[PDB]
Amino acid sequence: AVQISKKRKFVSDGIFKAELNEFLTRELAEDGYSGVEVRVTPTRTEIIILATRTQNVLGEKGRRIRELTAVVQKRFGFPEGGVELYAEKVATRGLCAIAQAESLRYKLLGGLAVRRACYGVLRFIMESGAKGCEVVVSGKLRGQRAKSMKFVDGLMIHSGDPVNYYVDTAVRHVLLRQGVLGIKVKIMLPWDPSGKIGPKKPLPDHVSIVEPKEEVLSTTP
Amino acid sequence: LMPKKNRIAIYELLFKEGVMVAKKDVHLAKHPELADKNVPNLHVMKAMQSLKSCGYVKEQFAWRHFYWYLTNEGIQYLRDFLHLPPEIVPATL
Amino acid sequence: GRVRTKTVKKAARVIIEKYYTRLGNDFHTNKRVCEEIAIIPSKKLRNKIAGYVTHLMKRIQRGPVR
RNA sequence: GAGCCUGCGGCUUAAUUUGACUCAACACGGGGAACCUCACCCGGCCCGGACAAUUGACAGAUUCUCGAUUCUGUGGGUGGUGGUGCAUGGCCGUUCGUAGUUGGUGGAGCGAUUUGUCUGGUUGAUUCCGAUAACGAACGAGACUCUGGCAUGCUAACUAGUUACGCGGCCGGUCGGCGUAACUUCUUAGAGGGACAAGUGGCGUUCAGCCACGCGAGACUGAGCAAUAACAGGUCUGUGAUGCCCUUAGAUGUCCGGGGCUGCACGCGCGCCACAAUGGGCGGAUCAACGUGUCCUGCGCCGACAGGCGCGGGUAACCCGUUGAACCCCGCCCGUGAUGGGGACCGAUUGAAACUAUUUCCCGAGAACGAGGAAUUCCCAGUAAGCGCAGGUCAUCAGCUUGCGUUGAUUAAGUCCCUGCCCUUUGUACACACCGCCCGUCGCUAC
Repeated sequence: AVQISKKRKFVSDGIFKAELNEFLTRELAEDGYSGVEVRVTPTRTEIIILATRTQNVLGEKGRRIRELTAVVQKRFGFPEGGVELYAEKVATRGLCAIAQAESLRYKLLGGLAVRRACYGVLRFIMESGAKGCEVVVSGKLRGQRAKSMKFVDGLMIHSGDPVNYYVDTAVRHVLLRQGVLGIKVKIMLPWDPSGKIGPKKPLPDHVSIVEPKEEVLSTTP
Repeated sequence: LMPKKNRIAIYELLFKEGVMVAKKDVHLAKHPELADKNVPNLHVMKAMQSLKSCGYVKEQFAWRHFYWYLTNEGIQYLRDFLHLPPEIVPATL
Repeated sequence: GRVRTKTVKKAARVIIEKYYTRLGNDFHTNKRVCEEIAIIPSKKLRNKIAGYVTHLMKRIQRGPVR
């Protein structure tokens, strides 16, 4: 065949992961889309979809799930039956940045209030368990002049390597009839020593020491 | 300026599977999925454009491509135009 | 820039009050105690802690630290 | 300063291709300008056309033919390099990476608020120590992350190699090429070590640390991520990021060969030697490294060079490739000289197409510039610089830039002197906050 080189194979894979990500964030953003995970296996390409509500994505007898399976097989060139799509429901969506970023975006597009919707998600982030979150909305807020109001509560790490696996940042655009607004959501993941809830690796500044376990001094043999 | 014979090949293919994918390029010679005919890319993006303006298909986009999905109303519009009985059902539905 | 931060200052003091007989005046032996006792995801940080404990042990044997 | 290469004013006037003009404008827009596509400029084929009649057209700068659900069958469907970055988002620069912010409880004040968040020492650092009506913590800083310096210790290598003795020439020694025996110094990458002010001396609230010596691969450095925030500092010309407005079928999407690569002097940054003498030349000789490669290029015919032809490897630790890089090293020539210094200005290749030279080569061609006005940029260790390579841009190209290796210093292990910068005190009629506020005369109108 074309004999795809490895330097161009990983790129062609990462673009398929990126283009499928953007296509679903513009199509499944209503059902609570959170991402996809791919597993390149010959004759069986399992492409799982992570959403908050999967009962509505299915349909009466799996109507919408058949379309997306027939959607990527025709745009990326997958054979008939050679691609299989699965839908999974995630938990504790308050830790997912893009889940909470699209959540308040669908409520800010109505002009109801920018302080009620922001405080509405701040409680769910803390209720689901988090070490701090961030909500930033910029643009012509409450006037023609551009105004930015930052909503901070808890803790937040900005520098270092742990910012990759301890805090996830999401950016979304707001389409209003008066202008354009931005949405910055920064959720901090709780340290889970197991690995099921969030990150397993602790912070570098987590020197916390175990107790000596009441070391007793012997008196006589 | 769109012929009729190509209109059946674009709508019946969209009927057997309710998905139609086309690339946004007004200078493409032939559509990849429409290979048995010489249907240009204009006859795929403009003939489907009339379905969205009339509310017959839902479109999605990833930077170059259309992702069309026959709505429940649009399939009813194509059930009489393609001259098929009300008993058959597409593959997506 | 040989000044330790609060992460090294506090850890080196709480490790002595809980383990005083364990640590001596050798940095290399004190370095191995912190591996089994404390949990640190960095190796350069452990050498700074055990290095400052060695400096404190010379002061402890000299007198009561403040 | 000299010639020149590009960038932006200024000029030019089909239009000189637009934004951005102190730091934070001027090889910027990853924009090194033939077409593209280019927004500019002017000519035109054109419904390759629609939500509620022919497309043609040998005849020409009009004669007639055919297709047979898309023709102003009669007020909105939409396109965007058209405006507004003093309407915006997203990103980014800058303040400034200078180290600065926040909560609870307690204390002070009627209160806004304050204390914590500090006289001093130390530290690049709100880094510690110390002090203390505060106590205890958080963000930043640090830690962390990828790099590099060593590990003859380990894990493994016919897609990496050496080392042992045998067929290749010379004088078995001495040097090369060709084959699967042991394991890994050399190569690659995995795991795990090693370096913490640890040791000594000196100076220190003998705290925080600092300095000199040892031992030692280093007493150690180069990236990245980078706070409370602010600016009206850029981006509408990076987007199916977007609101609105203008323009919307004689068109503010194209496109055709293209026009847009434009000069009387001033400006930046950058390459190139001069003022051969430490240089040019010629012939030796001899050493890199990242990175890329469906295009990179290896061999054979033949041009002097630039090219051309067939045969091949490589989608790669497999081929280019042991990347035979330049400077440099060695021999000769040149010599009180605008000289052999200076390289300005006057056949091939890429593509559909180079005229206003795309580049390349050949011969000819030989200007200014004698170490450079007042000023001004950068830098202290494998650093500056010298030298050359590779990537990005790319059909054709690097005087650019991002990397890379190469040769390798001078000086300094400092100071508020100067110019930029935060903190404290202080003052304020300032608070969309000095780009602030505000006074009087004059001038206009009304009472």
